Amino acid sequence: SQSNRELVVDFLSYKLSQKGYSAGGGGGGGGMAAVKQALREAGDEFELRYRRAFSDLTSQLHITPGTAYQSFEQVVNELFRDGVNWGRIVAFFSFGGALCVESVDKEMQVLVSRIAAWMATYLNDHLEPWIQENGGWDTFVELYG
Ligand SMILES: COC1(Cc2ccccc2)CCN(c2ccc(C(=O)NS(=O)(=O)c3ccc(NC(C)(C)CSc4ccccc4)c([N+](=O)[O-])c3)cc2)CC1
Repeated sequence: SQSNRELVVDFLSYKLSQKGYSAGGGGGGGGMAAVKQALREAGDEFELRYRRAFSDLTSQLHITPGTAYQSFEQVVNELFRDGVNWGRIVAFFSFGGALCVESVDKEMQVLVSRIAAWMATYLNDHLEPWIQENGGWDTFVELYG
């Protein structure tokens, strides 16, 4: 709660900055710090390895003004259908970023605000329970820092 929310905005703003665009950055606003970085690099290397797979993921969802949060959670469960894991999770963050980057290409920067929220809810009702039973995020940074 809250904490995870900060990570989203950070990861999002970061993914956007990579494409030139910008937004409410959060690299040194709240806390975490190490986590934000660990997750930042991870998402970068992750996509680099699975450039093909992920490419299909983003194509399995076209976020639009008339899109229900359900559709989103439906596409995020398929990945976590065979149990949750640090890696598969790292993708979730990347998935949200892609959808956002696409929302900006179609002149729709008012969606990123909604996408960020959707990720927060899904994180605090599907991943939070697990992350807590895996040594919190501190473990993710200690293993994949
Ligand atoms: C086809 O099924 C898939 C593709 C897919 C299916 C459906 C929808 C979307 C995608 C499902 C998604 N997927 C993978 C592939 C591997 C793992 C994996 O190795 N997980 S892990 O828990 O073993 C791990 C390994 C390495 C790192 N970090 C390193 C050491 C820095 C390497 S870079 C990296 C980062 C994060 C994840 C993986 C690599 C981290 N981590 O940082 O959390 C975590 C997880 C999902 C590709 C196949």
